[PDB]
Amino acid sequence: DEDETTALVCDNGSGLVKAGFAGDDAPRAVFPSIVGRPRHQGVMVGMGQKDSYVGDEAQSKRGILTLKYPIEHGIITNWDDMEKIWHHTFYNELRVAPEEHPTLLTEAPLNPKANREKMTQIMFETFNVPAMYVAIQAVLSLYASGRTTGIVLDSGDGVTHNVPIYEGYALPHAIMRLDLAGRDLTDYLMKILTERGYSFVTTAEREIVRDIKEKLCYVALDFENEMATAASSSSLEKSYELPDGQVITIGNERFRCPETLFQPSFIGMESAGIHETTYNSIMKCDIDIRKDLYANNVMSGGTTMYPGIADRMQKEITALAPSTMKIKIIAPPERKYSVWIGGSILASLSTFQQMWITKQEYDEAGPSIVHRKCF
Amino acid sequence: DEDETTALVCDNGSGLVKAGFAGDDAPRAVFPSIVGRPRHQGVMVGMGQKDSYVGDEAQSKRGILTLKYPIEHGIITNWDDMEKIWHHTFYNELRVAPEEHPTLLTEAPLNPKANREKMTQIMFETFNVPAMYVAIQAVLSLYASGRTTGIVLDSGDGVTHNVPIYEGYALPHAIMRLDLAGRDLTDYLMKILTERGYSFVTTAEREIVRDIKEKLCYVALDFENEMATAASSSSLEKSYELPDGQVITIGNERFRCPETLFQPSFIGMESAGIHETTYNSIMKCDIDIRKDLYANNVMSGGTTMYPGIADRMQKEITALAPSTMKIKIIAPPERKYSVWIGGSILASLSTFQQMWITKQEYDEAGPSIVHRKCF
Amino acid sequence: DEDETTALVCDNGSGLVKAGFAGDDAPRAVFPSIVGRPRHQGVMVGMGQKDSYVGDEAQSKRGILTLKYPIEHGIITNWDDMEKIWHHTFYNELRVAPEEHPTLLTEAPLNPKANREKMTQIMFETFNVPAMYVAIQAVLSLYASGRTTGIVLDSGDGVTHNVPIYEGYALPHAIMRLDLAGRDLTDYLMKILTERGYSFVTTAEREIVRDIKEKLCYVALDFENEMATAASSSSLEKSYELPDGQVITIGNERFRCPETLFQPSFIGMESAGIHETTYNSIMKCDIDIRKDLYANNVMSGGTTMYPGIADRMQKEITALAPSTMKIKIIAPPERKYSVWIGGSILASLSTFQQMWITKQEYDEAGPSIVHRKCF
Amino acid sequence: MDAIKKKMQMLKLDKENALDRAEQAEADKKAAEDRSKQLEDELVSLQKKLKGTEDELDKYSEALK
Amino acid sequence: MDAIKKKMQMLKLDKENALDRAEQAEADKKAAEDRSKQLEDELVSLQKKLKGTEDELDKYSEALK
Ligand SMILES: Nc1ncnc2c1ncn2[C@@H]1O[C@H](COP(=O)(O)OP(=O)(O)O)[C@@H](O)[C@H]1O
Ligand SMILES: Nc1ncnc2c1ncn2[C@@H]1O[C@H](COP(=O)(O)OP(=O)(O)O)[C@@H](O)[C@H]1O
Ligand SMILES: Nc1ncnc2c1ncn2[C@@H]1O[C@H](COP(=O)(O)OP(=O)(O)O)[C@@H](O)[C@H]1O
Ligand SMILES: [Mg+2]
Ligand SMILES: [Mg+2]
Ligand SMILES: [Mg+2]
Repeated sequence: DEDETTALVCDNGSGLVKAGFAGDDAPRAVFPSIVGRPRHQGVMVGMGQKDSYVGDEAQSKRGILTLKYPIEHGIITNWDDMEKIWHHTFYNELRVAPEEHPTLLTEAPLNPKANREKMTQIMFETFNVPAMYVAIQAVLSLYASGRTTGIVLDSGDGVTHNVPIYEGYALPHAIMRLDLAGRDLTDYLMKILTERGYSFVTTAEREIVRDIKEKLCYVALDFENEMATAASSSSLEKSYELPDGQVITIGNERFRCPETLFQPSFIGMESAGIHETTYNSIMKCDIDIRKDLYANNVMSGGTTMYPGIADRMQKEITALAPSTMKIKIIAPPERKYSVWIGGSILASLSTFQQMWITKQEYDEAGPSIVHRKCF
Repeated sequence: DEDETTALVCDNGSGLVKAGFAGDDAPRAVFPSIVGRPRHQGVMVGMGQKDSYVGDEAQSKRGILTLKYPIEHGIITNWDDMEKIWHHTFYNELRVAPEEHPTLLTEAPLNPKANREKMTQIMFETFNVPAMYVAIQAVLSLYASGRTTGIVLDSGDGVTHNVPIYEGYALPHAIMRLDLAGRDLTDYLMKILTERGYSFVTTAEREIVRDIKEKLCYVALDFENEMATAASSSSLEKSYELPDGQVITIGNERFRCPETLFQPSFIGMESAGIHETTYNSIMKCDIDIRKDLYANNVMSGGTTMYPGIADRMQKEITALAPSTMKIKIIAPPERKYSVWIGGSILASLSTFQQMWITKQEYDEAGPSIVHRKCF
Repeated sequence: DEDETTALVCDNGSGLVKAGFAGDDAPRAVFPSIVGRPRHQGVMVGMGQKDSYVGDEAQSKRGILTLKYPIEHGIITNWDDMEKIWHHTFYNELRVAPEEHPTLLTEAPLNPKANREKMTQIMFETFNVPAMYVAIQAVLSLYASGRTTGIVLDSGDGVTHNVPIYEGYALPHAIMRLDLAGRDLTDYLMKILTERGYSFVTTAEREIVRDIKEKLCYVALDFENEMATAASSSSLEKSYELPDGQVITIGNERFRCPETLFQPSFIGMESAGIHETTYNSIMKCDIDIRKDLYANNVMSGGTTMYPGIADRMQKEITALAPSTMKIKIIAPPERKYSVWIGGSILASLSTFQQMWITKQEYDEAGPSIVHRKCF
Repeated sequence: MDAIKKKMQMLKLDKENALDRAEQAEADKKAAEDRSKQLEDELVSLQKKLKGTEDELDKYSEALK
Repeated sequence: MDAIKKKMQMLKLDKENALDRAEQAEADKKAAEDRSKQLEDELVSLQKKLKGTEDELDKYSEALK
């Protein structure tokens, strides 16, 4: 722990938890949001026999544990799970006590306010944090980009959000949430791999196939033409070496998996591709600034490490929108940490401690005070 | 052979093959999908000395043959085995030539597309069927029920599939396959009987114990209470007369065997009971029709001849789902033939020959034509 | 007897009984599980005229006694035989009274639950052991290896068991028992020696030929090529000096006897070689950890003193499984005592006396308490 | 008899050869993490340059538009 | 002699143990050349990005002029 009473910066992103100290450039403890529980009961002795397993421990013990998600698309299952994982993060991973450091947290867009009220109340009772602040990840990604104008595409693991912000002001009237995310990607890839001869249901293979998505997946420039040329495609077809050692070969599926977000009709969504969701979002607001929105679009999330989103994005928007002004996307490398960086940025300036949510305000007005203290 | 050129109707169900002519009420040649091969080499002469043994011949010659499964959970081992068994079915059992009769086949749900392309290609080259059509067994069981709304639980011998169909429309987004089936049932019963003092490994005893499952097995209304009262249970304990003549007595195991599908944690599955798989399947789709799904659930498969699935099904779904609307299951007697009946139904109407898969279409576009001709 | 009340550690392995005190490195009284009885009736006087003969006494008196096996492949013939042999072990061989020492016993994998209930009840009534614990020999061999990950091949004298355990958790769903063991080896060797001109039926020659298996037997690297070169093989052919003094010469049979476990079709088993049984066992469980199972396989049993199992094991598994990761077997010398060593290990720690099966628990709940006290 | 003597020699020699092989393999291991660390060093430096280049390019392009 | 049996056993087994630690080290060494390969790939791609950066900078430069 630093000698100074600097604040805690924790991004509880929908899919990854990244925690550390204020003034740091990158979060120190970063772990996926999976939680493992003993698949069977206790009869043995001498070691183990522990209920909750979180972090890399559960990653190593994936096979023996039922792998469960305490949060999915924002919905909260069991607050005890968050209690334990926050205990682990603060003491076993961050080696910090929350008594002496206020916490800045980031929440999923439209994370529920009622959800806010319960989580804040359990937090304040269970923990002894001196002060509090929670913010939407959209403005955090904006801060990471450091440009007040643009539309943020937050692609988490449970929801994809499109949020327009012009000159550093939020536009909730033109903000939308789409239920397509990593979960859907894994599902669709699971069914295609089932049609390829490999049919698995458990979560270990879920992580294997999301790793495959991280490594080999394409974003098709032209879809049906690329499957037409991918009929044989000995060179274009790509293989992976699974940890057991078998060589699993995939061809068109590499660019037929992310295409589900672009073409939701593959597995039955009324909503069109996410580019349509950015398009409608843009036109809902006044006409004039729309061009700037076209030229200032930002994309954020862990998924963004994949190739192909930028070219597809620009081409389709130019197809939909007039091609007079030039559209260009901006995306700094390793932007999944960017939100946490913005949290540090919030703690950088000396005005931030004017609106810390202190203990006594919550003791006076209950959780309801946040309704007036954040917004 | 009938004077008319009526079509062939063949259900290659995962566990049983049921073949016959169109317009018939029940399949004529019905045999299990086991295949026997000579356990040793040839030195004798005067009789036998034949490689492949299929059907009742192998059933009578179970002891002398290594009993192998050409298909398990949909996966295909050796196409030559299907070639021989189809030869046997068509000529030795159906006494029909496939030259003059188009074939309607049923396939296991979500079978590999590569599997379909290879099986169709070997079929068309090896055989001389004039025309083709293959369909999922789910809609076949639906046709047997004759009601366009409902969720089909297909319990084969390799996989159990839950498929929702509303107003005669498939919902692949809410369709799931579970690796629990007859094989698992036999395995679990094998280990329990091993704990009862009788330890066998060979397939003859596999068939004996599945026969025991057909005859004596219960589905426990309350599990731990019924083993508690089954401690002694002289009346409740039930016996079987094995063909060798020994009397083998089983008590709680009768209802502790099918319970494993409901309670997969007994032998270690992350997935919960099949009722949970029907529940999740239901909620994945829009809320409103879910009530109809509750009231229109159908179950199909040879296993369904056992008692206890209906009461357990309804009680647990009512426990999980609100108990306002009344849930009732429908299951016609001898429903394992029902799929084949639906095949006959398909050949009943005069529109079915509009989309026969003829030889020349396959000769033009290869196997790939089925990708556009069935779906 | 030690001044301290330390526990008894007894491995009743299927083929050998090894008993001693806790805290000791090796069992003190080790004897084969053969039991001799008077072949004829009593007319003489002055000496002998005793019914049961056990241990080295029966080994010396093999010729005069009908040699019978109180246990074969786990099945129990007569509990009186175990009563007498345990009396002999405790008082004539261990010189210990079971009144003042709790007993840790090891049982054959997947032994009958009824067998456990009857043996425990007769034990508790006949003997006055203060406390009890019985465990599967699989985890005992695991403890001897001291590594929580691996698949145990327990090759006893009645059954060969394959049991996978990952990170110190049992996997009964992937555990199998094969009826091939020492008995089969002796039988097959008996018939081959009959074809060599020497035809014996009695048990003395059974022990002679198992001694031959201990001394001279090979595990063929390539089978038919080695009989082809063993046609003459003056150097490769090996001889033994039988205690009567005749020189008995054996050639290819040295490596044609253990091969039968690998090639069961020689004497008619549907199950393939034990390497196939380890292979299927591995794939039954999740894909990912399978590589670790490949790299962490352990073999245990008295048979393991023979050469050739390791090389054959690795080569065939590498042939069956992809050869990316390196497979290596571990087998400490004199591992037939290893189980008993693990028993001592169990008594080493101070938590073991938390779950001793005391007399009063059995008096309260009968034998049924073990159903809740061990598992 | 004498063959067992040769055995003493060959077994010890093979053991020492294995020891030397293990030591050399470990040394090469350590050297390989050394080279990995230096490669990481220049990669990080060049990335830190790349970030500012990206920022200046975006602002310059906006000014051009 | 039995003592001879045990002697050869401990010596040969320690020999195999030493060789096996050699090859496990060699496996770590292989994973180290692997890590080095990915790091060099990333460095080369970053160099390409930087050169394209400078080219874009120049082009937009006299575009602005
Ligand atoms: N290094 C990486 N490369 C590619 N994809 C990644 C990487 N790390 C994480 N992801 C993907 O990002 C997803 C998690 O998104 P996350 O960054 O938590 O969203 P948010 O920005 O809302 O917190 C995971 O499902 C994973 O598939
Ligand atoms: N008369 C019967 N009574 C009870 N169970 C049966 C009967 N006939 C078959 N079965 C069971 O049905 C299983 C085969 O299922 P099957 O009907 O082939 O599935 P599908 O409907 O997918 O073809 C067998 O494993 C067998 O145990
Ligand atoms: N010193 C030895 N060398 C070779 N084989 C042996 C030796 N001692 C015992 N065996 C074999 O081991 C078998 C007994 O196996 P056992 O160790 O009792 O199995 P378990 O490990 O299940 O107790 C006997 O049939 C015998 O052939
Ligand atoms: Mg995100
Ligand atoms: Mg079925
Ligand atoms: Mg053994």
